[PDB]
Amino acid sequence: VVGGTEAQRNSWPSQISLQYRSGSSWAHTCGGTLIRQNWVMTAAHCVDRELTFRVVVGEHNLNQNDGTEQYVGVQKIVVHPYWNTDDVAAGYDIALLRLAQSVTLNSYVQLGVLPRAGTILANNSPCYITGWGLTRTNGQLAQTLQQAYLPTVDYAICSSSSYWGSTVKNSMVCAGGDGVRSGCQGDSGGPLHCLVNGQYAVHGVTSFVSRLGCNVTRKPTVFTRVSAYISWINNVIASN
Ligand SMILES: *[C@@H](O)C(CC)(CC)C(=O)Nc1ccc(C)nc1
Ligand code: NA
Repeated sequence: VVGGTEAQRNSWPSQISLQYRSGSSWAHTCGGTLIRQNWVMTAAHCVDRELTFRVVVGEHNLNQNDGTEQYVGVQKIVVHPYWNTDDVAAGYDIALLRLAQSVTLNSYVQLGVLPRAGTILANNSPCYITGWGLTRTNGQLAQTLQQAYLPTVDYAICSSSSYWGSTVKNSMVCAGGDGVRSGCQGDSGGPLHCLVNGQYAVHGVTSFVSRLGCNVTRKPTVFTRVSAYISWINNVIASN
């Protein structure tokens, strides 16, 4: 997250760290959202590679075990069947991970609230991106979970020629684009939390930013629109 601040510890308790094994160590690669005790929602492109993955719930500081963390393997990866890694702009950047064990819910580990099917937010709606991603374009991962305010940019504006043009589809949510605050490498797959009737719900899965950089004016961070995939999500959980 570029232009963010350290989140209050465990204040986004559905945020997970998706990690892969490298030799004998683990490395953070993407975010995700805990949506059942044994299911995580993330981006398809995060699980493109044939790596050994684990999920960390209750995480805050990636470089120390503070006592709130639970570490669990990934048993099954269900990528959206229309996902095409050659064409992130075509969409379907979403995947569900079935965990090897059900995590224990507590103050630090909670299920994320998803929006009702088809829900669309008004332009400039209040949302926050969270993650351990780079804190500047070509910088380094955050040690501690970051948050930044990223208000939505509605589809008509986001897909206009002065923003993303036809690169963005109505199955995506745009947010930010002020040139200051954004998602960045390592935030992919994580949540966009948007405030609706007093409650935060995960309306986005972080998918892409500009090739020019993370925080680029009128190139808002682009998310998979979770509310476009509610049926798909429930179908996967019911049949896996
Ligand atoms: C996620 O960390 C992000 C960093 C540039 C977007 C914020 C990313 O990796 N997006 C991405 C990578 C690869 C493909 C095929 N699509 C999207
Ligand atoms: Na930790």
